[PDB]
Amino acid sequence: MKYVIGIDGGGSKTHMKISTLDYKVLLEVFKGPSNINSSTKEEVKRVLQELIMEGLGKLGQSLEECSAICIGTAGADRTEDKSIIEDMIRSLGYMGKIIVVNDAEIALAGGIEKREGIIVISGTGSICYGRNKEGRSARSGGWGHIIGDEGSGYDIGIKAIKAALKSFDKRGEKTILEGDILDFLKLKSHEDLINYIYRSGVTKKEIASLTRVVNSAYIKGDLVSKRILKEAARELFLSVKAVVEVLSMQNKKVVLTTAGGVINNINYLYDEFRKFLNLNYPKVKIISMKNDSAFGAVIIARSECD
Ligand SMILES: CC(=O)N[C@@H]1[C@@H](O[C@H](C)C(=O)O)[C@H](O)[C@@H](CO)O[C@H]1O
Repeated sequence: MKYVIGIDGGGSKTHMKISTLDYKVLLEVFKGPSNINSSTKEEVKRVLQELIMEGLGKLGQSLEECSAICIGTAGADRTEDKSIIEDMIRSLGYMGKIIVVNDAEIALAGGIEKREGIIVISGTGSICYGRNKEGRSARSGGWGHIIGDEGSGYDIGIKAIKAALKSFDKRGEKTILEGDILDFLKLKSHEDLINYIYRSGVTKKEIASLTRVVNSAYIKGDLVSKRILKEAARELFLSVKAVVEVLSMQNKKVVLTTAGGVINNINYLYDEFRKFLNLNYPKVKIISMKNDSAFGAVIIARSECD
């Protein structure tokens, strides 16, 4: 009757799996993404509570037989932030073990099924996290949508808008993004981007969705869009180079995987990223994720149980 909960607090959705102790996933639940750096504490708490309560309703059991909860979330990697998320879950009256980690850590667990390896996330945000054979971890990037997230979908979306505006106002190279962005957002004029960006409650996910427009334009031969994708791939490579160097893995066999809708969806960006790794770190073996991040959280939670 015992079970564990794994929660992926990702940049695109919050995703929960409830699993037996023999790794049979009984059910899953999806809610909107919720990050303490882009939502209020009260709003993040409400998302997490609704997520868990919905799953418990489908399960037909309370938290009493839940042996462990692992949440890997964007936005809460610092010691005080982990306490903030832990308190949100304790607010449900949960009495068991709570493991708070970052979203890269659960992507590593789910993707590689081991403690050692490197993960790059590029979805709404971006980060690189790794752990070497010595068990030491490092991260680069991951500084959020204002002071970081280079090479993320949010960054690509902002850069697409800026390129469209420079095309329109004559500061930059002509690009079909000029009109394609307006068409995607159903806006008549570039002036309408002001109300859209500053006065409509636009979300990070909505901005990141413009990556689709950049990919479509690249496939139509647009040179500015190709450059945006190439530069994003380079930023993601730099995040790997930093972690590899910090962890002393420049000359060592390492397994690397990738998570998020930017790095995993765009053929050209993925290929450029892989080309950088294959040339500079040929002993890095690149694989696809064996399981999703929510299952990685299940692994972390269940592994702490007898
Ligand atoms: C400040 C912030 O929100 N950074 C988040 C990252 O969170 C890290 C763990 C952190 O909080 O330091 C997250 O890994 C990446 C990928 O999803 O997206 C960034 O936007």
